[PDB]
Amino acid sequence: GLREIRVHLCQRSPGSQGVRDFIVQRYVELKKAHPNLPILIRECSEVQPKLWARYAFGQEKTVSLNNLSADEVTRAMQNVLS
Amino acid sequence: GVQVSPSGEKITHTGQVYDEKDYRRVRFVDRQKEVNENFAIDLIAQQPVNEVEHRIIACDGGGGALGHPKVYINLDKETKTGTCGYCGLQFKQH
Amino acid sequence: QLITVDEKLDITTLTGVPEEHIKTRKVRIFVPARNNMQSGVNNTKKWKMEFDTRERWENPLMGWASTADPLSNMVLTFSAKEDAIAFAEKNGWSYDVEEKKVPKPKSKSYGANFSWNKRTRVSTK
Amino acid sequence: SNLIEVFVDGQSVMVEPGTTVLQACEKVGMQIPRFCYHERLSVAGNCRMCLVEIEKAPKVVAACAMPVMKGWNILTNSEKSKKAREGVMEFLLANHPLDCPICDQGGECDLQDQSMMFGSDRSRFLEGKRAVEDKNIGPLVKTIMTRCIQCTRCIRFASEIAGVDDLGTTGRGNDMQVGTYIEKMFMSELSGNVIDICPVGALTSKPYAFTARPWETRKTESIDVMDAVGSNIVVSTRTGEVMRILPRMHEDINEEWISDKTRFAYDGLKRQRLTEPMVRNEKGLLTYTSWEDALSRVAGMLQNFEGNAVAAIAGGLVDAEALVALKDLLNKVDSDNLCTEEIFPTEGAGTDLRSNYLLNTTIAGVEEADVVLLVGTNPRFEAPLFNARIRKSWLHNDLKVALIGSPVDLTYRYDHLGDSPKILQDIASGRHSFCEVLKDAKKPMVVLGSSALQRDDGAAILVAVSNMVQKIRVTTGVAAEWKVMNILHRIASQVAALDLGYKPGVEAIRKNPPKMLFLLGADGGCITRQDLPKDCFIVYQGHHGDVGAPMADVILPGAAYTEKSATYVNTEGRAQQTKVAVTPPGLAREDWKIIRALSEIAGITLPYDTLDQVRNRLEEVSPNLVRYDDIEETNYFQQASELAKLVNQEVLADPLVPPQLTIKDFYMTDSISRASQTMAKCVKAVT
Amino acid sequence: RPTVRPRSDVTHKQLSAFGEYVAEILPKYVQQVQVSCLDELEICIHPDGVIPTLTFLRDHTNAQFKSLADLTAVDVPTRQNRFEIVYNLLSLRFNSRIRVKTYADELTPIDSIVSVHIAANWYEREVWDMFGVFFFNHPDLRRILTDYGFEGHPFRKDFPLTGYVELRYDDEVKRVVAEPVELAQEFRKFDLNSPWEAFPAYRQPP
Amino acid sequence: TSVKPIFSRDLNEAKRRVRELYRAWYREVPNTVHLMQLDITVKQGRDKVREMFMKNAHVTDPRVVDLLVIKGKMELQETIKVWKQRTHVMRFFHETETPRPKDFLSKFYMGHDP
Amino acid sequence: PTTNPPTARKFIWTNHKFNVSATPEQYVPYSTTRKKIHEWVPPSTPY
Amino acid sequence: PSGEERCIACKLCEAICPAQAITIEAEPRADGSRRTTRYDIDMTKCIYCGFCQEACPVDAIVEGPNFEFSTETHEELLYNKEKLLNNGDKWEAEIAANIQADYLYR
Amino acid sequence: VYDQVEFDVPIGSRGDCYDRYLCRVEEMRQSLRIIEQCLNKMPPGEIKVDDAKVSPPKRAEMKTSMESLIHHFKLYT
Ligand code: SF4
Ligand code: SF4
Ligand code: SF4
Ligand code: SF4
Ligand code: FES
Ligand SMILES: [Zn+2]
Repeated sequence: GLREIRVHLCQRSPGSQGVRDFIVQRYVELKKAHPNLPILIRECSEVQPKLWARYAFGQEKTVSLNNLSADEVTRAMQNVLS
Repeated sequence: GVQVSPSGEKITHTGQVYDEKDYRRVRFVDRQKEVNENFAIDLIAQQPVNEVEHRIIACDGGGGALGHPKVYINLDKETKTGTCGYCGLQFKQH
Repeated sequence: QLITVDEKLDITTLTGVPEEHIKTRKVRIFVPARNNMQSGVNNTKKWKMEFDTRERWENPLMGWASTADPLSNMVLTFSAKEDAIAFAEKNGWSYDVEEKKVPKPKSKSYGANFSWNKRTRVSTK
Repeated sequence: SNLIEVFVDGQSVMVEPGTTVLQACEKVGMQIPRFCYHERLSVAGNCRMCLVEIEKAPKVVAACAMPVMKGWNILTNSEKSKKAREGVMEFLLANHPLDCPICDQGGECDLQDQSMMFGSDRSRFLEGKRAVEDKNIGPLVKTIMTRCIQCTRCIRFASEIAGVDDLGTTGRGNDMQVGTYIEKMFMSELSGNVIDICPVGALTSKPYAFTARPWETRKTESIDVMDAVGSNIVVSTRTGEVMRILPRMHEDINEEWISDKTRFAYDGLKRQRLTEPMVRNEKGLLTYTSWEDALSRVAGMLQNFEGNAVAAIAGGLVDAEALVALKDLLNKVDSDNLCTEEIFPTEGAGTDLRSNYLLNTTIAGVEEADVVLLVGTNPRFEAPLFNARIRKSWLHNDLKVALIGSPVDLTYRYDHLGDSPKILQDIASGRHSFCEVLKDAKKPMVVLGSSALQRDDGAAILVAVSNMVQKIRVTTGVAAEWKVMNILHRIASQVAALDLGYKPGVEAIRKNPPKMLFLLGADGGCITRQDLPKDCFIVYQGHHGDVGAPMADVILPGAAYTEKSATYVNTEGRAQQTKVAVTPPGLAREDWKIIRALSEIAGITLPYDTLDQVRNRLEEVSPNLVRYDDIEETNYFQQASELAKLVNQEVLADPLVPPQLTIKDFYMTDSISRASQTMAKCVKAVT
Repeated sequence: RPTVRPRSDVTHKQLSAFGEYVAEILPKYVQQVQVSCLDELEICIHPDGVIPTLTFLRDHTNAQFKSLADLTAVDVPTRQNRFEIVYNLLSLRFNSRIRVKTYADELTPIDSIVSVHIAANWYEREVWDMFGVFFFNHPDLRRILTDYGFEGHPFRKDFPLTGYVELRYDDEVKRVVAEPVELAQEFRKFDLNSPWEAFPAYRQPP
Repeated sequence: TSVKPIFSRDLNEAKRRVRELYRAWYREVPNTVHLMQLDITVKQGRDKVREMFMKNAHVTDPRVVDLLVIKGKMELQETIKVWKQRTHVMRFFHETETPRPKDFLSKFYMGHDP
Repeated sequence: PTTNPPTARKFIWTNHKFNVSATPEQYVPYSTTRKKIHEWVPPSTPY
Repeated sequence: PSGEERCIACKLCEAICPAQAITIEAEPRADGSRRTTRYDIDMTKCIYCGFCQEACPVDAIVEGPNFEFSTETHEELLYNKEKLLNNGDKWEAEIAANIQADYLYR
Repeated sequence: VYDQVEFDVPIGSRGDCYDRYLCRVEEMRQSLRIIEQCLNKMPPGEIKVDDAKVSPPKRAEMKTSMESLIHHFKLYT
């Protein structure tokens, strides 16, 4: 019972190039598909990108997206959402 | 002047009284509450206003020393008086 | 006759300070802000280390300010953030650090108060 | 590179042209005396105390005003400079009053310190002094005008920053004096900085009158919560009591200024305070009890509730630690209806892109902008220092400023277009006489406040603004490092809630009404018992009892911002933290500690034991809330607008008026400003 | 002038010459010789030159610095070697005084000089008790001014003024027990230092 | 980095100095409860010695260990020679004070103890 | 006094009091400053 | 002479007192004057040095002549504004004369 | 000004308590020898350096002059 997704990423670093690509490519489509889902884009400086996904009764998971490409990031995103 | 509170305690020159529900009233039991009965805020009011023929007047309190620093007060505002911040005296321009 | 010991330095067991006051604390390293009341800057030149404040209650007898923290009036002075932080680590305190907020250089032109075209023109001399 | 070699006691310095002797001395580290000079005001040559000597020159020059020529050598501890300082101090203290033991500017007196350092030790003035009639110019500022040294700092501050033009010098010679020729009152959103700026105790603060002396005060460094700017502040305590509040230089936010409200509302932290846990009686009355009783009862009523029936509402002045704890609790209970008392569109990308609901242009970017556009806002009373930077630009760098909304008294002159929103689409199309400006003007800015989004027509206007921003960006060329769109809040906890994942509004609570409310700092009155079941168990957590506490079932006293270490965030994403100055009164505690212990009791033991752990939780949820003092760029407005363009909602006819029209309403906007018995004096005086 | 202090340069000359003398005899174990405005001679040295230098000054015929007027320590917590150590020495044949300084820290002790001057037997114990600085080759080294169970070095700059513990008699156990410190009037910290520079001659550069 | 040592070259020699000191203490302990009429039992005293030793176990620096050995020797001197008293020795057990409860709740309920 | 009398001023004690270290009219200290923090009192009627 | 107090709450006494024995707390009086609400001295902290009457710019606090004021409790030596004002009213006929004697030396 | 006054220094011969006793006695005597001279040669004039940035000013000057009052305030705070 997923309740929230939150991507944490960086800028001007390789680790987050795939995540920026994902954001430009497929984020509007994801939102319009499931609009009532909270997707929290959160960028900072000198982090290692992660995707914290939070389920119903107070649990959540995470996966490092460092040195990952846009297609792999979309793979992990769909894995989580599924 | 010392005027007593419901509890029977005298009030001070700064309005201090242990609330009737206060446990700190014990220290006064079998004893007293030291209070000064001479209130400056009234003793100075009992004094009259000085009059001067000059729009500026210097106050020191009495003796050159034994008083307070010489301060100069303006008396252009006939609406009210000119008070000294040290001694409390007040002057007028006539 | 020399030895090599590269491990981090600690003197906590020699300072004699106790656990409550060596782990339950939080120290602050900073430059005291200038008092906007005055325009002097001879106080924003040395770094200072202080502690977190704690309970400060009222004595029932006389109304004074009573405490139990013996490090409330403890302020230390340093000439360098590196030395301040080294001392903090040495002693064993978790520290927060602030940067030296220096004012910016400003362009001043007494002539700007009399321009023929600009808004900087002043209405009272 | 257009630089000049100058000498200060022999040492060489590189300085830009137009730079002054004072500035060069400062660049070396030396510091010239001052009475009439201030970095942020115009220059005057009145005090005559900055006088120094130039090698090979008979006359001493004024360091505040003389731009430094090439090759000059400046002698600062020379006999001539020192004799000049001695004479000037002699003259200053000739006619000064001996009021130092009555003068609340006693241990802070620049005149005292400079007389001791650069002045002599005795008087040769055996004549009679003068005295001056003392004015009355408000309830905040006390005027003893026989201490004015005629420096003009007040006049200049007023004319330039506060845009008032009501102070001045009437008369000439020693008979001259400062103030208003009449009994006018000086009541501005910025009146109160003349106090810090007056080098002497001629202008003082009536509240702080006679209460303390500087060498007694302990000084902590904290931030404001009254507004959403985050003005850096100093809290000066004495024996565990808050005595006053001062500014603190942050040249990217406030630059030595703060607002009347946040410098004279420290009295509200001493009245109508919650000191003990309270609970409903059997007679419906509120009565005192202990933390054990209250927390156990709340946890009991929590163990029999979940989902949409449990809800949380947060008002202004609440801390991100408390927010994240309440979320990490109501999420283990599976009630995600965590809401704010202030609103932001839930449509479009809403709270999903930080590029939104922010001042994407740094508050300092107004000093580089060219055109500014204001939508439904009185920034003069909401975030006044934003208006202050706007006027600073309007003065120095010839800024253009326009306002869509009601006719308002901005401290400066502005272009007025109309009170209705349709001008937005009008502009975007091109049937307006403002496209002409926007076309020739680069670096534009368009800022919109939450006071217009509080309407029902909240998202339509915002989407119109977004489309207009796109059209402007494509018409007048701009890079992707210059930002255009900006959102401005009146609330200090908003950005934190939105970055922690709250629902910006109360629509969810009006949709699926709850049976168990956690209301925290919600002294607004938006929600009440006319919107809930007859048996809603409600827990009020807060530091004042104003609106939401009486209509409560359990009350848990908490700690204000002068009594806790806690993060807040301003309209530009700058995370800042307070520092405890005075421990809370009595049984009051910290909100995150309260919620943690509550969960431990219920059986939902959280993993947060210390503030560092709570901050690491904040880091995991959003990693920006621990990079204090640092803003973080954003680059996803194209996607934001791509999405927001698909949101059909029509605007309405009624204009968009600001709720704060006159200074009468700047005061009394939060529970602290309602508790302050000085803000009441100011309101009364205004009316 | 009647309000200012006289100023004799003969002493400055003598002491600068003797500084050069001492420094060229001991180019090792020596650094930062300085004679001040008020005509006092300081010689800073390395912790390995204590006994060499003290012996030289005591025995050398030109020096005869026999009396150990004082031994002291000084805590400056902003320098890696935070414990300055100071020996104030006196010579009667010349009616002269001198200062010999070295440095130390925690874990980095100094060599004892009871072999040279026996007065130090107690001064060094006092330094160890107050600033926490060990000395090598000291017969007895133990608490001298503080209580027997005192844990701390209180003349440092980080040790609080009022301390960490407090004593009182308790009838239950019939002894003088120790406890944490709870005062009925917290000592007040007066912030006095002025914002305006008072001595330019010491103005540090930025 | 490189340093100058004190009374040791490595933690092994340091630990054997420590073990000699423990021998001395452990052996002397009962003579104290005998000379000065302490109420406690030798078991309590020895447990206290063990506790005060393990309180400084994480230590790694030979110098920080040699200094602790020095100070323990000072204390043992003060104790075997009757310079300390019943009071100074019983100042180790804290018989007249309750400790700060190691419970978030037991702290919260009474004070701001973090 | 007989030859050099004092200055006749009111607010000066006419009747002298001796040491009262233990008498019932002795000195008991207290704080002269009023309450600082005023609490919140709710009304005496529910909802 | 009017009967008005002299202390204007300037705190120089509190700032110079070596033993930190003077606690002061002031306010504006209903008649608009600088006057104290609280003035406490601890005789178990005073070293009797006179710096307070050296500093007072108005001759309001004076270390008088009396020395026979021993007690039986430690709580009768914590003075306050009331006790000190009573002592002033008590001993003014002597303090004034001694000050008239000595004020030309200071 | 000890350089302006005469007195003898008693020295011993054996380093014993008796010699030190006699030394202290003769010191008590040389003290009278010095006091006679100090009295006879007492000069007039001020008593504290007239540098009001170190030593406070007199009270009349404090209560009539601005600079003296500022110096008093700063010196006692
Ligand atoms: S401003 Fe006030 S403190 Fe400063 S010299 Fe004037 S009277 Fe004294
Ligand atoms: S009132 Fe104060 S700020 Fe204004 S001119 Fe006078 S001294 Fe300057
Ligand atoms: S005489 Fe007593 S009260 Fe006055 S300053 Fe000296 S120690 Fe303080
Ligand atoms: S007693 Fe004198 S020095 Fe002390 S605060 Fe009152 S007036 Fe100032
Ligand atoms: S600072 Fe130059 S004349 Fe005032
Ligand atoms: Zn007067």
